Amino acid sequence: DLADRFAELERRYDARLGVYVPATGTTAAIEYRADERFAFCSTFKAPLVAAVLHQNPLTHLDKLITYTSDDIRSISPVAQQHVQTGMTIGQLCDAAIRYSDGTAANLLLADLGGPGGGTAAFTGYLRSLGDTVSRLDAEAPELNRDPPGDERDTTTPHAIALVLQQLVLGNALPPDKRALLTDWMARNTTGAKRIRAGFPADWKVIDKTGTGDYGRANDIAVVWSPTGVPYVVAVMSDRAGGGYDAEPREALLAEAATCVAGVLA
Ligand SMILES: *C(=O)[C@@H](NC(=O)Cc1cccs1)[C@@H]1NC(C(=O)O)=C(COC(C)=O)CS1
Repeated sequence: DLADRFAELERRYDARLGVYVPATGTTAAIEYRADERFAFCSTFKAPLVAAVLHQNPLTHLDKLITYTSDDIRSISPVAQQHVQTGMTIGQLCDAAIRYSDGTAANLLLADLGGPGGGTAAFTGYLRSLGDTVSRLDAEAPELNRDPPGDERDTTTPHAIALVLQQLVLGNALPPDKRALLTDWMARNTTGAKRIRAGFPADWKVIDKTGTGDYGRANDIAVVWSPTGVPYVVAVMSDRAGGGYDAEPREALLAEAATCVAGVLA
């Protein structure tokens, strides 16, 4: 029984686990704690890039953005290396998705603009996709740090799955922008030990991870069966019982995804 298996994983990892897979053709929705709030962590970067793409002509990707020492405030694998030269919006989108680059995400929030350094416009973009649940209140690093239970900077597995479904599978974006987002997620470098680890090699996986304090580890993905049937998979987790410095545990997400893949095969 799937709920029993997820509960077992919670005990194993001293964790809270949330899972959502939207209903399809012939599969019922898979849901476990799916309407409970979990921190976005870096998973917000996927709809953030969608927001920036949606808001601008495609060639806005070629605009150079400059930034300085005091902008580097978080893990930023790419932005730290290009600080002397600047990065185009396209490079920033690439880095935010594929390297979960915090500086890139903050610069993209600022590009979107408006109150809260772009966080209000980001939330407004989610509202436009019918998500009345999620909220972004802070940028990097702060957004990963809210105490367990705090609603700031949270989504739910259910809400983020429906958002990702519209972005990648639905018509939230025009085909050209949809393809840019899909390809960046397809080329993600940070997700090998999460949802990807739970699906057989002949299934395509594209994803965006998130990791935070209190043992937070998330992954949102679109997967395609060997025959081209797509599913959206959102797995979120925290280990609040270990306090702020609790280790995130990717293996929890890999096991949860393995359980999901078993049902979807
Ligand atoms: C987004 O989740 C962001 N997280 C943080 O900046 C907070 C943390 C820093 C170290 C551990 S949590 C970036 N994204 C990811 C990710 O998986 O998407 C990170 C993953 O790190 C580990 C550990 O697996 C950290 S940086």
